[PDB]
Amino acid sequence: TITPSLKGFFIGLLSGAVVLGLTFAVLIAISQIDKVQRSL
Amino acid sequence: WFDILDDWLKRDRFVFVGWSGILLFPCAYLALGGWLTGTTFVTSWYTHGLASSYLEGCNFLTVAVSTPANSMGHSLLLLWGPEAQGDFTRWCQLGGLWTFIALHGAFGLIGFMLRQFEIARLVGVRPYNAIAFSAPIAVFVSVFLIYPLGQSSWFFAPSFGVAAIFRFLLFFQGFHNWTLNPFHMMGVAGVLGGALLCAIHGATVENTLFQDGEGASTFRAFNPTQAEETYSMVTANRFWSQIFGIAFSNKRWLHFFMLFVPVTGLWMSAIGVVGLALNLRSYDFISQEIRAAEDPEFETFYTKNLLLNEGIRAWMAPQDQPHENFVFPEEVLPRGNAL
Amino acid sequence: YPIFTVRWVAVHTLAVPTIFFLGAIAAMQFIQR
Amino acid sequence: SEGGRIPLWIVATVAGMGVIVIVGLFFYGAYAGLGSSL
Amino acid sequence: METITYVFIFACIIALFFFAIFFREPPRITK
Amino acid sequence: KLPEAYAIFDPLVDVLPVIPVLFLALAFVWQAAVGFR
Amino acid sequence: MEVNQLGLIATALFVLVPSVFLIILYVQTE
Amino acid sequence: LNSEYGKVAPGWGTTPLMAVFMGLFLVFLLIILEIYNSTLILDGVNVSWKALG
Amino acid sequence: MEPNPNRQPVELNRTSLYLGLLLILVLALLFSSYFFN
Amino acid sequence: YRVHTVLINDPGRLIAAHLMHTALVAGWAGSMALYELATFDPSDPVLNPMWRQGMFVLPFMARLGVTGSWSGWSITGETGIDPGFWSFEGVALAHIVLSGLLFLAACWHWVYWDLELFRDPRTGEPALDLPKMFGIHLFLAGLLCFGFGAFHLTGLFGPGMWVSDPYGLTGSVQPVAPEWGPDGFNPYNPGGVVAHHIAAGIVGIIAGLFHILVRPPQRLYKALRMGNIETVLSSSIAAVFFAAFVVAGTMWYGSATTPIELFGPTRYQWDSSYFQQEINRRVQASLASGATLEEAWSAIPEKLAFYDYIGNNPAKGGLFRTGPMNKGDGIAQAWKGHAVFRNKEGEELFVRRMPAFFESFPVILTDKNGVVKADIPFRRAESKYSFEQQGVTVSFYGGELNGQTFTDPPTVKSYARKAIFGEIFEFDTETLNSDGIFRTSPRGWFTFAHAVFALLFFFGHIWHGARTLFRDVFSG
Amino acid sequence: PFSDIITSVRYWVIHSITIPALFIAGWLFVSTGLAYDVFGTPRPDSYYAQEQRSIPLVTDRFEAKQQVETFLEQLK
Amino acid sequence: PLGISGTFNFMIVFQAEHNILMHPFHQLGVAGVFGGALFCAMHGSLVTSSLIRETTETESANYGYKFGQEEETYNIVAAHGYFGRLIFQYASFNNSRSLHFFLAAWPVVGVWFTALGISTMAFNLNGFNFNHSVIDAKGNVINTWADIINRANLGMEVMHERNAHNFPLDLA
Ligand code: CLA
Ligand code: CLA
Ligand code: CLA
Ligand code: CLA
Ligand code: CLA
Ligand code: CLA
Ligand SMILES: C=Cc1c(C)c2cc3nc(c4c5[nH]c(cc6nc(cc1[nH]2)C(C)=C6CC)c(C)c5C(=O)[C@@H]4C(=O)OC)[C@@H](CCC(=O)OC/C=C(\C)CCC[C@H](C)CCC[C@H](C)CCCC(C)C)[C@@H]3C
Ligand SMILES: CC1=C(/C=C/C(C)=C/C=C/C(C)=C/C=C/C=C(C)/C=C/C=C(C)/C=C/C2=C(C)CCCC2(C)C)C(C)(C)CCC1
Ligand SMILES: CC1=C(/C=C/C(C)=C/C=C/C(C)=C/C=C/C=C(C)/C=C/C=C(C)/C=C/C2=C(C)CCCC2(C)C)C(C)(C)CCC1
Ligand SMILES: CC1=C(/C=C/C(C)=C/C=C/C(C)=C/C=C/C=C(C)/C=C/C=C(C)/C=C/C2=C(C)CCCC2(C)C)C(C)(C)CCC1
Ligand SMILES: CCCCCCCCCCCCO[C@@H]1O[C@H](CO)[C@@H](O[C@H]2O[C@H](CO)[C@@H](O)[C@H](O)[C@H]2O)[C@H](O)[C@H]1O
Ligand code: OEC
Ligand SMILES: [Fe+3]
Repeated sequence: TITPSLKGFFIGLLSGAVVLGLTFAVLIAISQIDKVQRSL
Repeated sequence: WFDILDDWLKRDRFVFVGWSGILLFPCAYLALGGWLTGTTFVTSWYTHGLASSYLEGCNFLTVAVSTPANSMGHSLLLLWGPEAQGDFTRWCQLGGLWTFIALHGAFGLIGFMLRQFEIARLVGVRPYNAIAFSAPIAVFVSVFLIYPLGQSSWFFAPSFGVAAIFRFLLFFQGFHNWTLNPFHMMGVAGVLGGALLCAIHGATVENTLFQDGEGASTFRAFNPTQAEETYSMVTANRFWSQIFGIAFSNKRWLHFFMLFVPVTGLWMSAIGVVGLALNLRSYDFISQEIRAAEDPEFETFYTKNLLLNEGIRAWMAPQDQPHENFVFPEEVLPRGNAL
Repeated sequence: YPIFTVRWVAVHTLAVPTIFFLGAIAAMQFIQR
Repeated sequence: SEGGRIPLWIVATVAGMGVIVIVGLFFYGAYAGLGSSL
Repeated sequence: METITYVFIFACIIALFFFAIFFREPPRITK
Repeated sequence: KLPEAYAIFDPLVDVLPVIPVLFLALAFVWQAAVGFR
Repeated sequence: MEVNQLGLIATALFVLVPSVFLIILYVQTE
Repeated sequence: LNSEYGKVAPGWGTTPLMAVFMGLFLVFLLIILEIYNSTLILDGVNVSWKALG
Repeated sequence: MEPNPNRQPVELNRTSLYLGLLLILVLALLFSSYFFN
Repeated sequence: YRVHTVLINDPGRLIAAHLMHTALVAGWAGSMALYELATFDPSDPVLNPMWRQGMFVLPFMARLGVTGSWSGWSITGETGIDPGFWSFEGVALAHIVLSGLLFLAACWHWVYWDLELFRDPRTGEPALDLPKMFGIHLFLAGLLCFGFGAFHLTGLFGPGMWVSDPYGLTGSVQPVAPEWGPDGFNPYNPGGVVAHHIAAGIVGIIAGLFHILVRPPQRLYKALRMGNIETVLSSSIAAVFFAAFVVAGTMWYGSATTPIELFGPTRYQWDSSYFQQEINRRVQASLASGATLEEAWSAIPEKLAFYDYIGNNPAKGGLFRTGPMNKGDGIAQAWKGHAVFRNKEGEELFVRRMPAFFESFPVILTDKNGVVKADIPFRRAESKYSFEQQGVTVSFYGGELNGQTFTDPPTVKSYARKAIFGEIFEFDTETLNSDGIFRTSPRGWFTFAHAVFALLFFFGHIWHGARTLFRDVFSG
Repeated sequence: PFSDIITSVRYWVIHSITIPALFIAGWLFVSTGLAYDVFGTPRPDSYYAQEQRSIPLVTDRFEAKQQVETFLEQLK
Repeated sequence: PLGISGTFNFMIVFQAEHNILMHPFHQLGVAGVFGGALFCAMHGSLVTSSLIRETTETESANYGYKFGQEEETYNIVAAHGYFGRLIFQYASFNNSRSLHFFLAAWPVVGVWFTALGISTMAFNLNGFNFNHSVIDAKGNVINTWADIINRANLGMEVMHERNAHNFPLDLA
């Protein structure tokens, strides 16, 4: 049985996921596209 | 895919965004905007009774971001908080900003000491700076978290503004006589000692600089090989020794001692506050009070002060604390003759 | 040279809001009552 | 020294004076509200 | 007595002066 | 206001007395145009 | 006046222990 | 060589398993924290001394 | 008696003592009143 | 200066050191336990409970069911059948004996610090395989958690946990059963405690086994530089640091483990008029049932009214040496007296209470609607609401001690101020030469200590951490 | 920054039209009155309901929202 | 007064009589001081982090330098590199003159002003005081954070030097 604050708690997770997801996605991406100059 | 990010991310550019760079900037940015936003656009008289922003016309000094209402305790009312119910505008009316700023802002401080650790293992330097930084962070938590926790609610925590801070000061003087606390005294010691050092060190150097190092005789040069640097310890030594009487001459100590004084201080001060959080204070001298009541021809500055306080408390608590709703009849107020 | 996170974002993230406020504030100063 | 060079001591003066006009306002503005104080 | 104790700890802080300023360990360049 | 017939110039007279300060200002612009030395 | 006599013992030991302490170490040094 | 029980000598590690668990932790506390702080509200979950079964 | 995991040399110098005492007494001074009263 | 640095390299020698610190903590509980027993007051639990003496340890011994003393003295008051074979008295001997044993041993791993004995290992003499230590010590800890919650607490073995109702004092130790749903997930249903440890105990068992078997991937030695102790130190410091701030709030706010007759009341109950409320409902309820005001008050149990006196809310006290509550009020012996302040027309006046924030308050009387009727003027000249000009009267319909009526303005006034403190009591001031200034409960003291320490261990976490990961930097 | 775009004309060109576009965009943010309704920062018209000498306070932790509204309906 | 306690009194009475808190000269004062604190920690902190990592310093001993020591104690490139990477290049200081000059400039010119602050309020040119902001609507006075400052400044005025005033307004 959910009471309004249970949604919020869930929305929090979701909203956490959203910003957390985009953050990594984008960064993981920009790290590959502009690779690090190196020769060994 | 990992190490890469490590590098791309830790790539030495203009503004170093390290692993910690993720906490620091999102938080230290919002904590700034949070202030500046409300400062310029929000009113906090639904929650505090006063004028919060520029929108109502306060001067920079007056404007601030006021603390939530005492009726709410410590509920972190985030946008999706059962209380604000997602309605932004009200989430602001209620002060949901304070919490914003303190939380995000607490992590920005977390990020900034982290960023201070990163840079030391990339460059290969000592972590010391990152450690000196704990003092402020202590002061911060001590102040804005510990204290409000111990008391009735969020309301009593400093308010995010200029004047709103001065009012804090005074508040403390009246109900806590924080000035008598020994801890604030030591804190008061290091801060003034930090500035005393900063002067003598900076002036001694500048003034003991090597003669003729510049023909033109101005002083805007150096180089790496300038191993010896521009000044004398031997002369400073004797200078001090003969003027002040003492002078430990060992550069490495001088600088470290310069870490000890300021920082050592703020830790105390912060301790002192964890104490007040629990209305545990150094506001009284039993010995004196006792003889103060059995005898009316005896008075000391200790006493004269305790009088001012009650004046602070009586006059300032009914407008300053709207929730209890204090009603104080003219006569009742303490009052020196003719004023 | 190109546009980049550091140079680029940093500057406009801080620098753009400012003029929006300075603009809003400039408007305040003339309000009545 | 203006062979038609790209200016800087001008930029330095443009904004500098510009800022004075915004702040200047901020002072004027500080008059429109406290002024009805009583 | 609350007194002598604030005095006692006083005379030491001055005794420590003299002894610190006039009986300190030398700062020499023999190095 | 007691200037009578000159009435006309309150303006210029009003922003007048500040100039001594603005003298300091050019001084730095003078420097900017001369690369600071 | 009225003072808590335990202060004396407190304030005296504060003076001695850390002091004694350091006094022991400055002798081993030499 | 997967001889018997799961073997991974140094390997990138057992980070994902762990990472998954520190995750079920942070979610745990927040809940706790919110309930204790009365930011969460459940049936029969009264946070006053009065709660007596 | 025959173990070498330890670096067995403890030192405090003349100067370190002066600052050591200067702290304890001053420190004591301050607090004195509080313990007492 | 650095000296305890020497122990970093040797295990058997460092296990000695660690033994003595542990030997002193056992010998401290003795001093403390013993000291408390010689000082404690048995005479009356209702008006002079342990939290008023300023007893510190006693509370936790009670918490887990230690109530007897070899001399008969029990906190429940019912001693006709008390024979705890190992009570406080004996618990003292325990810790002291323990302190003793541990001590002697220390000496013999400090003198006998080599790895050449009757042992079976995994270790090369100049090393200690941490990730294995953890698993080993872990499993055996998780096993404990299990028992403590399963047997101890559930009555399987008798030392049930201590329980209490919302308000009063009807709490005695009784077995506690855990209800795993949510209702018992919060901090108040002891079921949350019992359930916890059982569950966490199991997880510890598992987690142990699987921390003993798998070994550090590459994060432990490569990232968290774990070849040396240093990290075990920083690692753990932050854990305790975390716990110290948990307990601290636990104490101050109150949880199932921070009951009432063990540590006293809370500031949250004072600002909440939590007591005044229950008290009121006991009067409108009984009053409506055919009793006279006099009768109703004389009904409501007194301990309940005591909890209402403000002197029982952690009020003031940075430095107040013995700080037991009693050198404040004095020894309380009184009544559940309600002072009813009526006017000349019979209207019932209501006095405003003093907020735990102020050190001093201005005696003021309000009407039932919020109106201002009486006050105690400072500037008597242009006074208008005096007590004499409006004639007030105090009439006590309270616990036995005072069921009468008063008129004089000097007398009447006195109570107004003593009213401001909530309920009114009488204290045996003379037995301890109380000065008459408020002091703080073990709660405030337990908190102020544990929060500062924790704050203080934050530096400890960050110092040793960085000093761990910058070996070479340390050397410069 | 040694003056990098600080000297070119494109920098002035793309901003000469950009910055005065926020300077204004903002100004209209205040003249239009979105601030007030988006932020809820009562205007001089709406502080006290004529002859309502009390200050809106907030009491219930859960009714903050319905409380606040109760205050806006009043002024109207 | 030449006592600890009275120092406090002088302070209190002082801002209740001249309202200093809101005076730039005491504001720069807090700037000068909180300045010196932040800098005396910064300098000595960095100077300590960028030391000559390899000079006779082991993990059991730590012994000093003496003028005879050429290269001095630390690698300034490491410090200038550190600080520069924490914020930005400009932010860091290139040479030792600008560093130590700053250390003696901030504090001194802060107190320069404060010491003036007092001297300026010695002849009654007290700090700011924004006592009223209104709602011309009805003229309803709205209290600005600064008024609750005047509410405290008030209580104290009333009782400073109790019973030594015979007339209504203090004039000195
Ligand atoms: C979890 C427990 C813990 C443990 C095992 C250690 C262990 C160690 N610490 Mg760490 N430390 C801790 C917590 C801990 N610390 C915390 C919480 C802090 C924050 C303050 C620190 C701060 C700290 C610093 C700043 C330093 C160490 C150092 C050291 C090493 C010191 C060896 C030495 O020379 O000691 C010598 C110790 C003493 C002579 C003891 C002095 C006793 C104290 C100061 C008196 C306290 C009195 C108090 C005010 C009230 C009165 C007391 C009453 C009983 C009368 C050792 C590895 C040192 C190091 O690594 O050096 C290279 C070092 O410099 N520690
Ligand atoms: C966990 C760390 C630890 C370790 C590695 C050791 C290791 C050792 N101990 Mg020590 N001990 C410890 C903790 C530890 N002890 C503690 C906390 C105490 C205080 C209770 C003692 C008390 C102690 C005593 C009194 C004696 C030893 C002895 C010994 C040596 C025994 C020979 C052997 O190989 O046994 C093989 C055993 C193991 C690998 C398992 C050790 C596991 C636990 C800690 C031991 C529990 C045993 C306990 C002492 C028995 C109580 C009696 C019981 C009837 C209630 C061995 C070097 C003997 C010695 O020669 O020292 C002078 C001895 O007489 N120990
Ligand atoms: C023989 C075993 C033994 C026993 C039965 C006791 C029993 C008792 N002790 Mg004693 N003690 C012991 C050994 C023992 N002690 C030792 C070796 C020492 C050190 C010398 C002490 C030091 C000591 C002190 C200083 C005090 C006591 C006190 C007490 C009483 C405490 C009641 C309480 O609520 O504790 C509560 C205990 C806790 C809250 C511990 C919680 C542990 C942390 C939070 C767990 C962290 C978990 C871990 C990291 C991870 C697990 C994960 C999981 C998944 C597996 C109780 C009678 C107190 C007293 O009143 O004295 C008379 C007291 O003040 N004891
Ligand atoms: C590490 C966590 C932990 C802790 C801190 C404690 C702490 C405590 N236990 Mg518990 N216990 C635990 C785990 C723990 N226990 C587990 C896992 C079990 C199941 C194996 C038990 C089983 C248990 C029993 C059976 C008893 C305790 C008791 C006690 C208290 C003893 C004080 C003391 O040390 O006296 C020093 C020594 C003694 C008191 C000797 C007790 C003698 C043995 C252990 C039991 C004999 C049983 C007998 C039928 C009981 C008569 C007593 C009567 C009051 C019912 C103390 C609060 C005792 C208590 O105070 O009773 C209410 C008690 O009788 N505990
Ligand atoms: C967990 C820690 C702890 C706690 C919370 C308590 C709590 C309490 N004790 Mg116990 N006590 C403890 C440890 C503790 N004690 C220890 C280890 C001992 C030694 C065995 C005692 C011995 C003891 C005795 C003998 C008595 C108490 C009493 C009391 C009660 C006193 C009320 C009070 O006013 O205290 C007052 C608190 C203070 C004065 C602390 C002031 C803070 C310090 C001194 C400041 C130090 C300054 C700073 C650190 C130095 C400068 C730093 C430098 C770096 C610049 C209280 C319940 C009394 C009692 O039982 O009541 C009947 C009592 O008579 N205690
Ligand atoms: C936690 C946040 C916080 C913040 C952000 C502030 C901020 C401020 N406080 Mg407040 N304060 C706080 C908490 C805070 N305070 C608390 C908890 C208390 C206790 C209740 C106080 C008590 C207090 C008092 C009593 C006073 C202030 C004052 C001030 C102002 C001081 C100006 C100053 O010189 O500072 C010191 C810092 C510096 C001098 C330097 C800051 C660094 C600058 C920004 C760097 C500029 C460098 C540039 C970017 C690069 C150049 C590169 C170079 C190489 C050329 C400032 C606006 C004072 C004031 O004047 O009020 C209006 C004042 O009197 N505060
Ligand atoms: C007036 C008080 C004071 C201020 C304003 C201040 C400020 C600063 N100190 C820094 C550093 C330091 N300060 C240090 C020691 C000290 N600093 C001291 C006192 C101060 N230090 C003292 C007394 C010491 C001695 C212990 C050290 C050792 C360092 C550094 O290493 C570091 C540096 O690099 O030096 C320049 C900078 C850290 C930036 C950051 O971490 O952002 C991250 C976080 C942000 C932006 C926000 C967190 C959220 C907080 C709660 C909100 C603040 C928002 C305000 C309320 C809004 C603006 C208000 C206006 C009135 C200004 C920052 C400029
Ligand atoms: C809230 C929010 C948000 C957003 C926002 C932000 C982030 C903002 C920011 C903002 C900002 C950031 C703003 C600003 C403004 C500013 C201004 C308005 C300024 C001004 C200035 C000036 C005027 C200056 C000057 C000067 C001079 C003249 C001299 C001396 C020095 C100085 C420098 C002081 C989001 C969506 C995320 C979400 C959550 C919420
Ligand atoms: C003829 C005439 C007259 C006269 C006039 C005069 C005498 C004038 C003057 C004027 C002036 C005298 C002016 C000035 C101006 C100035 C300015 C406008 C300036 C500016 C500047 C700037 C902008 C700068 C910059 C900078 C730099 C360089 C560096 C550092 C920083 C800064 C940014 C600050 C009269 C009226 C009687 C009338 C009749 C006619
Ligand atoms: C060997 C043995 C024995 C015996 C034993 C004994 C008799 C013991 C004792 C022990 C003891 C008798 C111990 C003690 C300890 C103590 C301690 C460990 C303490 C500590 C303290 C502290 C830590 C303090 C604190 C403080 C102060 C004083 C001031 C203010 C602040 C504070 C809080 C910091 C027997 C016959 C059974 C058998 C065989 C073996
Ligand atoms: C469907 C209904 C669900 C009920 C949800 C809970 C509603 C609140 C009930 C409070 C009943 C009071 O009893 C006690 O009150 C005090 C507040 O005075 C609480 O304390 C709580 O509020 C105070 C202030 O508002 C906060 O600072 C504190 O962090 C918080 O925990 C105690 O934890 C509670 O035990
Ligand atoms: Mn020392 O003081 Ca200058 O304020 Mn008014 O006058 Mn006398 O009363 Mn106080
Ligand atoms: Fe220097």
